[PDB]
Amino acid sequence: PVPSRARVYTDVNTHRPSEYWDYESHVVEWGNQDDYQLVRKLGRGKYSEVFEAINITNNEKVVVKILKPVKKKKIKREIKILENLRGGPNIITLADIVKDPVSRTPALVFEHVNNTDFKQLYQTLTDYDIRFYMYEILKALDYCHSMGIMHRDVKPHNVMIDHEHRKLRLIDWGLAEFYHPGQEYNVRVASRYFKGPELLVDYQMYDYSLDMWSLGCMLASMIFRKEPFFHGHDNYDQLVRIAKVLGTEDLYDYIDKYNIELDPRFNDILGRHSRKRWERFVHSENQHLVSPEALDFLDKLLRYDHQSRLTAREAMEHPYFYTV
Amino acid sequence: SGPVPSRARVYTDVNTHRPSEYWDYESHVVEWGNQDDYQLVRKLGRGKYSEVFEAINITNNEKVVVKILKPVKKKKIKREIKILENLRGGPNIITLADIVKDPVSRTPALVFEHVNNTDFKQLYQTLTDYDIRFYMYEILKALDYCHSMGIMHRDVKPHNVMIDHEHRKLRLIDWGLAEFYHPGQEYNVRVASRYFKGPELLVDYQMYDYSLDMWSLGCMLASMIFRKEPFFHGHDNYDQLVRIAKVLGTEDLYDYIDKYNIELDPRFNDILGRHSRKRWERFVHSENQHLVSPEALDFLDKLLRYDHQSRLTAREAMEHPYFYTVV
Ligand SMILES: CCc1ccccc1-c1ccc(CNCCc2nc3cc(Cl)ccc3[nH]2)cc1Cl
Ligand SMILES: CCc1ccccc1-c1ccc(CNCCc2nc3cc(Cl)ccc3[nH]2)cc1Cl
Repeated sequence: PVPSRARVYTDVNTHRPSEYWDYESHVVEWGNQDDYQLVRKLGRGKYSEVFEAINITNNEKVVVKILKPVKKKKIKREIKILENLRGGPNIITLADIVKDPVSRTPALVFEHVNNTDFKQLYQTLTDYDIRFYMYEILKALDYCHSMGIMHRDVKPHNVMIDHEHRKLRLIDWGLAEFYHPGQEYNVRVASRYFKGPELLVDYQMYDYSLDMWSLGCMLASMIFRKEPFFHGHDNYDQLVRIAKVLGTEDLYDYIDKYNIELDPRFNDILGRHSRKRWERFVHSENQHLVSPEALDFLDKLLRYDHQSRLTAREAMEHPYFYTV
Repeated sequence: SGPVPSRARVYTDVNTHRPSEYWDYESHVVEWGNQDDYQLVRKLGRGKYSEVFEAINITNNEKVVVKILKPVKKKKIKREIKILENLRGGPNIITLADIVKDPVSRTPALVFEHVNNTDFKQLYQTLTDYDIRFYMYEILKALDYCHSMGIMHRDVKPHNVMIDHEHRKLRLIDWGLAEFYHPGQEYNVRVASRYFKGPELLVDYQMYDYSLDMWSLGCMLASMIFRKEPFFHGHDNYDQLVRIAKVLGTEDLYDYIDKYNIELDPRFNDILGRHSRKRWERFVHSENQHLVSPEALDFLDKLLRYDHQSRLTAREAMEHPYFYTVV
């Protein structure tokens, strides 16, 4: 395939010492978990359990994430990234790194976030609220991309919101990676509905622009009240669902531009599809959230060609955000 | 009717509240891997029933440290392994990477993370007041952590502290004499190296605790800020208490033994004598005055005390004004 590189923050890691990005060589110091009293289970994920806890030294509430150590290199990667981004705008704050004396199970301690339910806001959210919170996500993405990091798992489950205080945090940095120009990455990242075209066609030389496709999927689902926007049933079908909206013409233009060999599994399922107008998704239930500015912005995010999508900085300058 | 009992002021019941698997090292099952993955390079040092080597892990081309143990006491090897496994990953603690045996010899061997030791015999004269505060704080991080984990090191001395000065990295090593703290337990007093033994060991007071490590740390601090190695230069264990008494005085020694109803060995009768309490300022001279300050002397005074209960804990020591200049 034809090589590719990011249009922004291309050489940020190349210009820093190896200590910043060589996570494998990073020395992790595990403190004593006895300073934290577990209160209640908040959620259960893939190789992780989240708990609400109390720090007994200062009587403050914290969040404790207990990791099933299936991959040690992956735990080192998440810790180094969290340490580098610690304190950044709208990034979850790593407070401590601990192990229980008996179990020796790796655990990460974070700042407490008093989140509001996603299925509860849905009925009361205004056009302004969507513009406001989309801008808050963009602050986190322009910051982490400027720090040479791609999140690679942007989705509503990884965005915590405290609506009362109008506070947002981007969480779960377990799939994040350091961007190095010309590097070939694993395509088995992100969650099915938010996976970019480059991942589905096995194009390994991707960048920060992957996060911008995922952000576009979130915006489309919110403005149109259609969750998920691109509803695939497997990784191959996921590309077909995008092809039903963006057309089969631009998909071949994209694969030819980068000389990508299309998997034989796509032969009987891809078919032929026309490029659809964004206004076809407007209905009585969602029209109070749709506008010409919102549709122009969405159109610039959901594009097959990763190089053509708006960067997080370019997105922040769009007329959709003139009111925030 | 015997000596008065004593207990630690901090982390008193940390092992009492944990299941037996954590602290019952005798019942611990050790799995010995194959030493063929490691190629020995050169000898680094030779100790009592142990030889330390620089080695290469042939699977990833990385340098490691291999400690080969002469198996004179099996229970002691199990104790060191369980303690190293419990503290694995803690701040400034040497990291146990593997536990192996050579196929032919079957000699027990421990594999650790690599530490590139700076030779301090020449950089001893380049050390600043800030450097001593910095490295003393690094040792305190290791001690507050191991004490919080219910473990006493019992052999704190310069030989058991490795420093990579270029990267400002410090590690506390050789956990072969370490033990689990249980309140009211009577321990063997034949621990630590002569110059670093606390008065509790010298007067045969067995119910000691984490505070023993704080005396040893005080001996290291005094030898550094005064450029006097060792600070308390005894020729045997009885003479070692006499060297301490020539500095702290004999009045406070009698107050200590009376507090705990300690019976002083008859061997001290003709050698102890009578000694005044010396001011710490008397040890200041032209060659060491650049390392001494009122804050350094107040901190030292609060570690080098006969009464083990009166000494600062590692956490209390970290809050002293001597460390106000360090991160
Ligand atoms: C109007 C914001 C918005 C704009 C566009 C697209 C989507 C959104 C949106 C909607 C909902 C959410 C909230 N999602 C919470 C996920 C979550 N993760 C959790 C983990 C735990 Cl352990 C416990 C509780 C947790 N809760 C966020 C956004 Cl950005
Ligand atoms: C300014 C640090 C400090 C402050 C106060 C008091 C003392 C010190 C201090 C000074 C020097 C050292 C160096 N210690 C190395 C011992 C050592 N042990 C080794 C074992 C082997 Cl196998 C091979 C090589 C080894 N080398 C440490 C301290 Cl804490």
